[PDB]
Amino acid sequence: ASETFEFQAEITQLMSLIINTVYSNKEIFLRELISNASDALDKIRYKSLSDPKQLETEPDLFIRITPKPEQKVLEIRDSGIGMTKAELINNLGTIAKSGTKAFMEALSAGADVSMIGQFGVGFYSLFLVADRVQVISKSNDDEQYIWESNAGGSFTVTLDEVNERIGRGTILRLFLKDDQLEYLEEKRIKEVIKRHSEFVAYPIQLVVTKEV
Ligand SMILES: NCCCOc1ccc(-c2cn[nH]c2-c2cc(Cl)c(O)cc2O)cc1
Repeated sequence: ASETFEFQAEITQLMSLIINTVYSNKEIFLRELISNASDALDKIRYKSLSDPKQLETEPDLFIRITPKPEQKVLEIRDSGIGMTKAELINNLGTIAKSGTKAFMEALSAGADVSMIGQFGVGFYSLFLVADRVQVISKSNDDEQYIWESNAGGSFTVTLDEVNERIGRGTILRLFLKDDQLEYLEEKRIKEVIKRHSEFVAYPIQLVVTKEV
């Protein structure tokens, strides 16, 4: 069962700009996604204090990055609180309206794209290196769902029936642009991670497949 929704105008406009903008330091995208993953983890951690049973679906709290060269895909996973179907719809397709509108105005005034995080809409920076994204999420309060968008003004939400079932959390599956495959490389990914992840209180796992 697939369902389609339209983004709030302001969000679509920001996405159009980001996916086409010529930025020379696109690696900032990872910083934003790592920060969001950390926030999701803090949320499940906090809630587990009085309700530890919430952790049983996925006992370990972590962030995991897995590049998939064969598919020109980069996955950023966290075992955070996750998002129900309603949360995916609202969080990624509506609530960012004000932040995106303000950031667009900031950019028009000369702001740098690296300021996106200051406006609470860092998520959309992924379109600097990807032309399509699948958000696979599993909240303890709902079934596993897939949110997907290619920056076409609309997005779809589908009951996950093809991906691996995760205990709890969210996976950002980025379909990298042909000229942004450097982020599939271990060395490159490692340097980008260490450059801004000093604050992360959770372990950041890197899964790489190398031939011996
Ligand atoms: N104004 C700042 C916006 C960031 O705030 C958050 C931070 C985390 C979440 C949240 C809850 N469950 N999953 C997420 C979540 C959201 C995004 Cl976009 C992400 O890349 C990873 C996540 O784990 C939701 C909102």
